[PDB]
Amino acid sequence: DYVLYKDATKPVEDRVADLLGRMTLAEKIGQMTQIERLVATPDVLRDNFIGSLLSGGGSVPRKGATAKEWQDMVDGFQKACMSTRLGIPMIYGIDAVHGQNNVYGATIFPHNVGLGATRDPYLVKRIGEATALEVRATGIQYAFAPCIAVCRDPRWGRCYESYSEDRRIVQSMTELIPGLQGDVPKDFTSGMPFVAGKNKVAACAKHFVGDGGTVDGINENNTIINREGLMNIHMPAYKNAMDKGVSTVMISYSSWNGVKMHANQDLVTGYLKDTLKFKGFVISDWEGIDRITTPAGSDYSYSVKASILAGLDMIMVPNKYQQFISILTGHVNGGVIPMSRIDDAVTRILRVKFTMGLFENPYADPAMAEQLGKQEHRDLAREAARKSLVLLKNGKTSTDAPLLPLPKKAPKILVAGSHADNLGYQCGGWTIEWQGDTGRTTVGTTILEAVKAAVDPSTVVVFAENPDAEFVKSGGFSYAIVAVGEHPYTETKGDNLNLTIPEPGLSTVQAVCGGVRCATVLISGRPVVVQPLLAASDALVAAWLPGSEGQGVTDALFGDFGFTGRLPRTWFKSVDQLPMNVGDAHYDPLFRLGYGLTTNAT
Ligand SMILES: *[C@@H]1O[C@H](CO)[C@@H](O[C@@H]2O[C@H](CO)[C@@H](O[C@@H]3O[C@H](CO[C@H]4O[C@H](CO)[C@@H](O)[C@H](O)[C@@H]4O[C@@H]4O[C@H](CO)[C@@H](O)[C@H](O)[C@H]4NC(C)=O)[C@@H](O)[C@H](O)[C@@H]3O)[C@H](O)[C@H]2NC(C)=O)[C@H](O[C@@H]2O[C@@H](C)[C@@H](O)[C@@H](O)[C@@H]2O)[C@H]1NC(C)=O
Ligand SMILES: *[C@@H]1O[C@H](CO)[C@@H](O)[C@H](O)[C@H]1NC(C)=O
Repeated sequence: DYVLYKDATKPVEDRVADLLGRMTLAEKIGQMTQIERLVATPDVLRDNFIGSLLSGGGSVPRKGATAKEWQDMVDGFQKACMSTRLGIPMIYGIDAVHGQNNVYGATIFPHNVGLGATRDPYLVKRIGEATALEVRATGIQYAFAPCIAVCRDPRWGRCYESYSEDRRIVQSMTELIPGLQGDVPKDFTSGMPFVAGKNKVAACAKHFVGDGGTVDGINENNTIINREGLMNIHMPAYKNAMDKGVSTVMISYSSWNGVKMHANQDLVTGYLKDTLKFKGFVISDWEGIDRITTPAGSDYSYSVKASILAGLDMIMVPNKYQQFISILTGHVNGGVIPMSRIDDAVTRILRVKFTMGLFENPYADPAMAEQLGKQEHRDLAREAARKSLVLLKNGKTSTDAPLLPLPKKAPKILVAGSHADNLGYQCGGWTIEWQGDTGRTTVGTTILEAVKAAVDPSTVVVFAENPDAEFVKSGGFSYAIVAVGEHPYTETKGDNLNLTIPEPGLSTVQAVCGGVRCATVLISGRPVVVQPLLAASDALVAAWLPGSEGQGVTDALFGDFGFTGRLPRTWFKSVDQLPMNVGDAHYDPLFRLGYGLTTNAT
């Protein structure tokens, strides 16, 4: 007879109830299971009824894979899932957090701390739109973004995934979500999941909650703050996410006052689901339930009980699915987890799959392949990079001639420093590899290439990565651009207690700037100890991690556009002040939240 869940004209809630009432226990637990593509096979997916797959950082079908290799990979997994008895399509997730950043040739946008400096929610909406197209070009339907952490200490290794220490800036940057997912209807109820169709992706607000609040910015550690602090600093951007229809929420590894978020029923069920009325699904982080215990994974059976009873809907296992499925079936068969907690989880996963069009369009669209790296996207990324630059200094004294903007026509100019010609340093973490990498890892324009592309044909451009002082003073340069800063890092590898840049950084600047007037371009994921760089430089520009389109840097240096960017964070004087945030008692910054100098276009 007639199968209502297969009928595309029926309300979402009727299709969900009709399918759910057919599923066995194996089929329901399979929907809650997300696994990494490395352990997936057609039989695994079909015999375990798997609901979701992901790529972790750097988990790609081949190095250099075109958009169509990605599509064929995702479709081949999808053909296995559509061949199960109920034919429930999988959803494939990926970290597309500054563009579709795992994929060769994708447009790489500025990381989020630089987007905070723009103060333009409309630009960030546009980046979400272009991001969704490049994720759908590879066949993927779900992005793990945005991170709406409110980083409160720049020593954290994920502070550059945070838009700001100020939760008001983070709130206004939740406009990424309707870029990624599409604008919600006039009809719309806060906390419903929404995706507009096959040119959009499901999004993910992460990581709930207080991930940027941890002690000493230690990654994954303990956020010590009282309920009012939680609610007035770390929480509010979640409620803006509910109003824009964010489809999924990801739970943090971090604790709140000693309680693991992955075992917190009060916050996850009591607040997120029952007070904000979130109706999408809640997904764990990568081996988040394992880390509930110390050592991690020492009582997996407890990890499964505590996290499913806290309210988590989908578990990113993501390798050992056999142990997860066995233990979870055991607890349900023993009465330890009731059936109604399972049916709630599966209801939520199915709600998002039906709402986004997945049952009607389970397969990739080959015509979307040419969205990847599209030029109009690279122009948008160029505009973002340019608006994220903060001019901190433009002249060594208040009576000096302003160095920027620089003339395009000069007899001879020097480009120096370890970041002047290194695409991987300019993009930072979460770019091609999980940790990012060095060198020419993808398509884009370095600073040196941007300089060659901008100057008059008669200007001679010399490059030296680390020139000595005598080379600079005898070379006859009119000016130098020197680019230095942090190396790429992600997560705990970026936790950093000293906040000073690797050498050579300071000594290249000192050599270059001692011989010729210099503009210093600092690439970093956060504020770093800056005083010595400031003292040597005529001009100093915080460029953050501007991504693949380095002509956004030279657009402002050479005066096609003015500088407009403003600090999205406090710049400290020393690491012994930290944490120090707008509002604190000991507030004594080198540069306040909100500072930046401007220029006008020539
Ligand atoms: C302030 O705190 C941080 C603590 O995190 C500290 O930096 C960390 O230092 C660790 C060692 O003590 C280091 O681990 C070692 O890494 C070695 C290889 O490191 C290279 O590759 C990694 C991975 O890609 C990069 O992140 C590194 O930055 C490094 O990169 C090379 O760096 C040199 C120097 O500039 C450059 O010329 C190369 O071209 C460049 N190559 C690449 C690929 O980029 C391992 O082999 C070893 O076994 C250790 O595990 C961490 O990498 C590093 N963290 C980061 C994110 O940088 C920092 O330490 C200072 O800086 C580092 C780079 C090193 O030169 C130290 O001697 C120095 O003290 C610390 N600062 C102070 C003042 O204490
Ligand atoms: C925080 O870090 C320390 C190691 O520095 C660890 O012993 C402690 O258990 C961590 N706390 C949490 C909640 O992870």
